[PDB]
Amino acid sequence: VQLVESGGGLVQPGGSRKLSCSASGFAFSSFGMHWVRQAPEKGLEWVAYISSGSGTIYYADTVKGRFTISRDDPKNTLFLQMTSLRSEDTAMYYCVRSIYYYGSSPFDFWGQGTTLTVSSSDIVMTQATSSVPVTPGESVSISCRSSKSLLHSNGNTYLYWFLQRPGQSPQLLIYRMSNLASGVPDRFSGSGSGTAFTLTISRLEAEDVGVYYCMQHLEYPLTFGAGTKLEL
Amino acid sequence: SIAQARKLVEQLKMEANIDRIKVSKAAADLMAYCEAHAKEDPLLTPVPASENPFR
Amino acid sequence: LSAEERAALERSKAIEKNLKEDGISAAKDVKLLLLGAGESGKNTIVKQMKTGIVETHFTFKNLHFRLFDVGAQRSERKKWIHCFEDVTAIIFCVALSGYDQVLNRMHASLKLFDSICNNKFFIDTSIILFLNKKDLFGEKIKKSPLTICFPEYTGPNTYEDAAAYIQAQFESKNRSPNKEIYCHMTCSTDTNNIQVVFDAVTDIIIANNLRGCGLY
Amino acid sequence: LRQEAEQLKNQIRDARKACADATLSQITNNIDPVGRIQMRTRRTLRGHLAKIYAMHWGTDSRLLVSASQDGKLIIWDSYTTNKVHAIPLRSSWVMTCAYAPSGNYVACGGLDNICSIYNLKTREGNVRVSRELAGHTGYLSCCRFLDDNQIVTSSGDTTCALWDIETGQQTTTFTGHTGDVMSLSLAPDTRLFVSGACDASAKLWDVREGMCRQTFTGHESDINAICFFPNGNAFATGSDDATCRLFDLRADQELMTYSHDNIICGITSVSFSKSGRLLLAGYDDFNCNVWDALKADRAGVLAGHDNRVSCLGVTDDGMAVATGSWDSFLKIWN
Amino acid sequence: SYQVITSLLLGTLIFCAVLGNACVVAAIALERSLQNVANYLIGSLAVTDLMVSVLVLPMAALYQVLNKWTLGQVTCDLFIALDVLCCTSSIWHLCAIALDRYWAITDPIDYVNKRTPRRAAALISLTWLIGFLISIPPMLGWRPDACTISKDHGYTIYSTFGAFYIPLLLMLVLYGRIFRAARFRIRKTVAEAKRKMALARERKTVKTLGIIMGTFILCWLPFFIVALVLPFCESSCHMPTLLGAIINWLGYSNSLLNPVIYAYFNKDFQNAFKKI
Ligand SMILES: CC(C)CCC[C@@H](C)[C@H]1CC[C@H]2[C@@H]3CC=C4C[C@@H](O)CC[C@]4(C)[C@H]3CC[C@]12C
Ligand SMILES: CC(C)CCC[C@@H](C)[C@H]1CC[C@H]2[C@@H]3CC=C4C[C@@H](O)CC[C@]4(C)[C@H]3CC[C@]12C
Ligand SMILES: CC1(C)CC(=O)N(CCCCN2CCN(c3ncccn3)CC2)C(=O)C1
Repeated sequence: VQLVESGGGLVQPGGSRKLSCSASGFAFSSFGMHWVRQAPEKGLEWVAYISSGSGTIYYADTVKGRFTISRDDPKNTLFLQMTSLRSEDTAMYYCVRSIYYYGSSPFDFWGQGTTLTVSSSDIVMTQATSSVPVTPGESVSISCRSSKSLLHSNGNTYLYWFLQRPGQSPQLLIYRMSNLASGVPDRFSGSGSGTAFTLTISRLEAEDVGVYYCMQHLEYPLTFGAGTKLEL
Repeated sequence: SIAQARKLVEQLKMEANIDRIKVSKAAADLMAYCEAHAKEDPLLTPVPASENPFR
Repeated sequence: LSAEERAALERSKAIEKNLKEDGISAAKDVKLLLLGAGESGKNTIVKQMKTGIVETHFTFKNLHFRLFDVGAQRSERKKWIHCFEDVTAIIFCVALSGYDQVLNRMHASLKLFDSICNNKFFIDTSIILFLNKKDLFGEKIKKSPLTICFPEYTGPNTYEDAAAYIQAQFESKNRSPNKEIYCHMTCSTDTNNIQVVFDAVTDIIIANNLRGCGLY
Repeated sequence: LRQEAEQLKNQIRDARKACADATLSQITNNIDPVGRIQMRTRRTLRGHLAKIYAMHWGTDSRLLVSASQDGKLIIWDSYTTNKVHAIPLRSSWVMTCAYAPSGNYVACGGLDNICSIYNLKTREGNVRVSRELAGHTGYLSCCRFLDDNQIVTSSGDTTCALWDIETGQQTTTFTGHTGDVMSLSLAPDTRLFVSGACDASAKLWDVREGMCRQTFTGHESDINAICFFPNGNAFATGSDDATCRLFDLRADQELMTYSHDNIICGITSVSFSKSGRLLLAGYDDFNCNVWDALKADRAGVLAGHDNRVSCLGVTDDGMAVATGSWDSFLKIWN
Repeated sequence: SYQVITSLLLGTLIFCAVLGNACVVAAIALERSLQNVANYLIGSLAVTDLMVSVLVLPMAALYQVLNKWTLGQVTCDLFIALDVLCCTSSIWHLCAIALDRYWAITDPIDYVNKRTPRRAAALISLTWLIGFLISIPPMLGWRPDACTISKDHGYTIYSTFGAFYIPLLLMLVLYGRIFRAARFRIRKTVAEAKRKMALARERKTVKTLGIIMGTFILCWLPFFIVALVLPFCESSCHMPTLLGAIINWLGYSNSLLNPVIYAYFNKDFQNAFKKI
């Protein structure tokens, strides 16, 4: 499974640019696809979502109108048409796989991203701790709090955990709170309830060093908690 | 067919070497399992509409 | 509904859309059950039209046919004969040169034909009967009389009359007004059986539509 | 050796008659009967455009797979009636479907004589054919996963088979039926399975040993359905002779007969409740009849299908019964 | 008593029409085996006749019992519009059913590959559009104690030809072609038992087409004969009240007889009513 974003580079403020992500090695047409950006030193921020078959499209309120997400299913390409590129549109843009059926694992695969540089009622997810220093072999718990209860009346709590490793794309660890992702070693655990959540690593390695992000998927303006960077 | 006949005879011999408990004991075991799990039987004892995921 | 529930419902709706499209494209297929007894000319007419079930797809004059060769199912038909309850026609193959052979081949063919005509799942299913190997039957009928198979024939010994008597014996198994047997005599070499199947299927559809209107 | 075989059968049936100390009908006279099961269709699963021949419940008691002759294998979110997957089969002539106890695989097969394993959870988002189990020379009438790597399949070649899914090989062949084998039921411990066939007999098979432990012969017609009691010490069959029979593995005898005078059509599917006191049999008269398994009394009738009820299943949590049928509709009852 | 006996007779007519048409619509809605393109047209005819029986026949029956239009004049215009619309739609539903049967009998390839419920909806929409095209001119531009359709001349040809004579011609032509095709099929199937069954099927074709076209004609042809002649007989043609009432109510009784012909005679409908 591959997702190769293309585009980026310097763009004058107020200009326009098209971001393309060439999907490869998976049934791209059956996946809802996202754009998630991350400013050169800030956390993750979901940009737009086009569902499978282009049926349903959402945008962040900071890009809505200026941005248009589209997908080319026969060519397996996901597009982001950017207009009036403000200085705050300077971020690495990750295209994200996402598939939604009962028990699916949304946000499981992320692309490698493209650096776009612009020349000179939302649920508030607040993982308040940051820059946590840890040692290999130790057990660390990463906290997360939500402005609204992520638990739904169906029993599902829509909290996601991601691992921004240094120089690497985010990787899903826990998709729906307490649900371990595939390929993630079962030392990570998902816990918490209601509005407060914790991600526990039973015995952290040097592989686990990185920035850990919350994400809510209850109401669609998906929001992240500023990453709790784990450092050796 | 000698082979089929001897296979049938051996299979029936294996059938014979079965320790058959009494059918009264078998029915007692079945009734005991039914009664010990009757509470854990949503179809036999319908759950309230709150506990029913199909409502 | 949650956002993920909304997207799951949307995926389900797309799945139903695809199922509807596929069922629409599938309801336009004429489903034919190719049925017969072994050495009968099933393979010959399949080769003309062109595991456990062999399915032959051929389009003839804007009409799509799904021919289901189930001859590899040497099991009880009644345990899967209901899977073909909704076929337009049963294509039944008979070797005309099977009255003088034993495995009686032709008596087995009559028994199979009767059990298929009077099958409950095929009460209103018409049959495209193929009397195959008519050249071999003609060769064998001037030497072998139609008395090895039928003792109560009491008729002539010519090719035409003997074959007509065989076809009559097969057609006598119908015992129903709502189905027809479209007997055709094939010589394993004429390139016409596709047209015969098409004509019989056309007639079946027309008669069914007439029946729906009270005109049949 | 025919005389020896007949003598062995006679002495085995004499041993069975020796154990007939008290019929199950007698013991449960002095126990309260279930009053009247009145279940109601909660969900109706629409989307199959042809005859539904098999359904299987997931072990999570929410997902169920269904098989129909339209060539589509549909996985249902029975809580929301959502369609999780629609699997297009290479051969539309499916007669059976199984859902893996893990939930990662579904199997199906039929007149193609192949058990096709489908990987539901692939790195790509599609459900693709994981394995095609060839080696049966008749149609597959049932299949049940032992686990992700082992599946037992019954066939119309009169033989059941145990398969290594990874190697696609018949680990074991279960020969001994003389007619088409129509159904399988794994014991809850999966160390042994029963199989009812068209010789009107149900044989108890040891999965590991690969040999028929016991043969049960009470039915008069072809056995279309079989299901273990929840404790694994008994099973119930369903045949074309419009009767269900409860056979005990340890007693090696038929304990109860579930037949009513007005019922003349065959039985397509049987299943038990979680406690096992209810035997839910699907009949050709278009409805499922619920039987008090300890008293052989029709607790209720699941009318609601407009064609032959071909398949039915009970969830592992026992909350719901889903009945498939030839009318192309799946109904969840509760 | 003349009020009472007429009221009971017309009320039983309306009640039977409502019951029959509603039962046909319910049979198609409930029974999923009765949801066919042909069955869609039959049930749309039932819906049209139900609209006739619930909108026109109560007001028409009051206008018959009281012998005068006691309601308003805007209500008179509404009555005429609904009457012409719904009766034209019923007649053209007969034509749509005939056309569907003709296509099913003479075009099996179209029946298998091209015939979809979209065509049933197109036919139903066409019948309702023709009903509107016949009933609207009186409201737009071709127009006491009596509520009568526009007794114009141009509109008389327009409303009798566009609603019955073109439908009658089309149904005659289509069912004549259908009769030719049915006879050809029966002769194709044409030892004595086979020919006896062929004669029986020909008798069935004759009797079925007789029921269809004879009921259509007996119900509506008197009405459109009177409706084409009287707007041209200034004084040479006087209509007796009893006779003209019988003609009008024969036309209305067509909506009672349509479910019988097309549904209550259909074997599938009978089986579905049994299932209900
Ligand atoms: C108000 C009522 C009388 C109008 C209905 C007219 C009906 C009942 C009358 C008028 C024309 C008649 C049909 C005329 C022609 C035939 C063909 C004949 O081979 C069988 C009888 C049959 C089918 C008649 C049946 C009854 C019939 C259809
Ligand atoms: C079974 C059906 C089709 C038979 C035909 C019904 C129609 C044609 C018959 C039955 C009852 C009849 C009505 C009985 C009463 C009267 C009142 C009289 O002052 C004018 C005629 C009128 C209004 C008749 C018109 C025709 C009528 C409605
Ligand atoms: C008889 C009365 C005592 C009671 C009564 O009901 N009426 C009205 C009859 C109307 C009958 N419509 C007239 C308009 N139609 C029509 N359809 C198609 C094309 C043109 N025209 C349908 C039939 C009377 O006149 C007096």
